[PDB]
Parts: sequence; structure tokens; C-alpha cells
Amino acid sequence: YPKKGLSPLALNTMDQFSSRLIPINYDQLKKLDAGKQIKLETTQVSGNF
Amino acid sequence: NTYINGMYFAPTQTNKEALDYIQKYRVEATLQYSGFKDIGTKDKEMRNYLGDPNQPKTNYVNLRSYFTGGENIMTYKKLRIYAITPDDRELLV
Amino acid sequence: LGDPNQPKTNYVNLRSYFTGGENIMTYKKLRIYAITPDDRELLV
Repeated sequence: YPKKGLSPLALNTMDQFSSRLIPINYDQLKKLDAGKQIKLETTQVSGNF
Repeated sequence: NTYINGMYFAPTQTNKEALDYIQKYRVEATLQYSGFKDIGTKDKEMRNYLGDPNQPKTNYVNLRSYFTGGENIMTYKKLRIYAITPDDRELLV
Repeated sequence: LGDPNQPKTNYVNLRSYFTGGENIMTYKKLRIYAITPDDRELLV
């Protein structure tokens, strides 16, 4: 998801109803522009059948 | 007396991508008293080259942010690089 | 010309290029880029 010939999806919010873009404070911003890169993980996925 | 504040290291050439691979710098400098001492490491930052707001961003050694109380003179010092796993060596005087 | 009541034209900032000094009234050239091919507009 999505198909292979199409661009990937994006997330930029975090609320129940989509607003309030995700904040990052000063020290994390400096270490982020220091060259270090963030990592991402999956915890649990629910759906239906 | 002239004192050294920082280093706007390597303004953007036509090709410098290897500077994006670098994360830590390490410096040994001469203090005003008991010169040529080893100082630890920091991380590089982004600053506009020569302070001009119409310029690309480069790597900057912020030499004030170290384990020093005194200043720096125009005499001998060394500057080593850390790539992410190994150690390299670049600058001297 | 920096007028607040005028259209917005093209502009070439020469200062945001890979330089350290300044430029003088001497040999200079300015070349276009179209989307696919190449061309040239200005000389001295």
C-alpha cells in the first residue's frame, strides 16, 4: 500500500482529528541537523477481515 | 593578540558530499596557559558561510564549546575527524 | 528595481554561487537552461 508505480503515503499529524503537527524541541533539532538520522518501528496493527 | 573563535570549514564546492557522512570532530589546541592539551569531541553544526544570510550552510567547528577556560593563539594545534566508525586526520598548522 | 508596485520578473542572484570574492567589469557569460536542452542569453 500503495501500488508500486506510485509515490509513498505520508503522515504529518498526531491527533484524533487531524491537526497539531508534531513538535520537536531545541536539543533534538540540533542533534537532528548534526547528521544523525531517526529510526522507525511498528508495534501493533489492527484491521478487519 | 588575535584569538580564534571557530571554523567555517569547507565552503560548498562543486562537489562535497563526503562532508554529509561526518558527525564528530575532535581538536587539540594550545591554551594561553599550558598549551597543547587534548580536548574531547563535539558534533558539527550548520552555519551560513562567512555569516552572510545569502549563502549555503556548511560545517562549523564551534571551538568555544569545549573544555577550555582560556583562549587560543597563532601557534601549534591539531584537528582530527571522526567518521562514524573510524578515526581520520585532517587539519594542522 | 525594488518597486513595491511593479510585476515580479526573473532574477539571477550572483551572490548565492560558489564564490569567495566579487566580480568586475570584465569577461562574463550567462547561459540559459530550458527543460531538456541548453542555450545562452547574455555576454559582455
